[PDB]
Amino acid sequence: HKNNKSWMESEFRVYSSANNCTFEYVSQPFLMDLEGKQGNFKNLREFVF
Amino acid sequence: VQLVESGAEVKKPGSSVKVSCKASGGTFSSYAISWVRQAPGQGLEWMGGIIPILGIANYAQKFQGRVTITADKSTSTAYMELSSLRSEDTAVYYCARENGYSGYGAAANFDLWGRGTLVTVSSASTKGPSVFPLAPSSKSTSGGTAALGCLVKDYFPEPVTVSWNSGALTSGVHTFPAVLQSSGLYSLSSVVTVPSSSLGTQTYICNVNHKPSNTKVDKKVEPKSCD
Amino acid sequence: SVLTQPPSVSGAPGQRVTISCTGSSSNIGAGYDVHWYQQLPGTAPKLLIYGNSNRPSGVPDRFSGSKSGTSASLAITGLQAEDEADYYCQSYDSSLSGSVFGGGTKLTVLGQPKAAPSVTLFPPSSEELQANKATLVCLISDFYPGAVTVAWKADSSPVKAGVETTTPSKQSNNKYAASSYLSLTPEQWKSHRSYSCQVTHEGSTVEKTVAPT
Repeated sequence: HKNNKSWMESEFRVYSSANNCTFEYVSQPFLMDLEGKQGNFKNLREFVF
Repeated sequence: VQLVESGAEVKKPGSSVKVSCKASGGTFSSYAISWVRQAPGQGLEWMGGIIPILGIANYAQKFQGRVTITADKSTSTAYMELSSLRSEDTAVYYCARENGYSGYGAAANFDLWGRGTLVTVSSASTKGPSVFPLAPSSKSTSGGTAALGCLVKDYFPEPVTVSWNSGALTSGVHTFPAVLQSSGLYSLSSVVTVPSSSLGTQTYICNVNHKPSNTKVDKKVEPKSCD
Repeated sequence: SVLTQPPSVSGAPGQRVTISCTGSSSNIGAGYDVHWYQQLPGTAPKLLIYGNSNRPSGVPDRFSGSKSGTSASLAITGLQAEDEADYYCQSYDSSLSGSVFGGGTKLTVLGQPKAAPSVTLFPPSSEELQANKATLVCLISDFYPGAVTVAWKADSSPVKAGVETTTPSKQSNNKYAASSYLSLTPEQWKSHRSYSCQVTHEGSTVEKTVAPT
């Protein structure tokens, strides 16, 4: 934004529509940083599915 | 059949509004009659449904005891009375009808609806309207066509029609819509393009008519002398 | 409230367009029938389909309603020139003790081509100055579509007070027109040098100024 000096997510383009479902679960809240830089990394995250 | 309602109506913040629901023909004292509202910005709410043959009021738990609906079986007319109007009551109500059936669902459906009664309420109540004419200048008219009209300010409530020479000028006339003000007031404009040869021979006059206020003020226009 | 709906859905004139209605397990999933309505902006809504199994008189057979578990679905085939309205969910809720409607979806991709605007700036007349008010009007006409951002300035700072924009209406020649007012007082109308209304339309910025002296 121009008047607001913060990175906000506005383009939510993940899917179009959904007709019918049964499973829906909400996990714990987690805060994230939306500002992107070009420096060196400071953390490491591993995910196993 | 067909159910006809009243027209537009404005009230005061803390007054009692009284509208009605008229039925053409019969088939009114045998089925339930409800009232469904609709406001621009949110969904459609449901206040309650009234049965006219026995007279039992059935409202909802979201609406408190501030509105009452009374029906009559002699003339087939249901009356709606509401008091203590708020700022979020600017919506339109409809006269619906319930037609029950059998089945596993057994849900209330509205097959027959009404016309619609737009009930608005705000500040800046009815007062005397002010008409201000508009004259073209020598710098704003470079060709053989000039634009001029009349400006209506400080008027309430809607609607107000604008006529030109008692409806004799139909070519090039346009009526601008109203707009909400910070004080809760409306304002509109009207302008017609006429050739420059007819400014000094044929005179123009705006006829402002207001039916709820019973004010009919006509005002003439004159061109500017300095520019 | 308890019934949510998507805000908008896109479609093509000739393919199948489906909509989904989600609620709770006590109003739609409990066993109650659903009712779909059409809210046309300018007339009263009518009945389209009740119970998702019968067809009323006067409705085409292109509408198909079904209940798949806890959610209801509405599918149409072919987009004609009358589908510019809103579709709602109505279902009987027991926790609310009555019928509750849904959110409503708008079915309209666009249809508004571009054009070149033309503005007219008109100063207040002599009779308006003694009324202790000043209504600076700025008329815009002959443009397409009706999406104009109106801004004001006094040659030294933008005016962020008393600004108003009206919605444009369709003319007789498939055009739009609107007007913008500015509420001022005659005490400071003669102190400044000039006034102007700046608007934009797809980058096209037209500027017109007047002078009170």
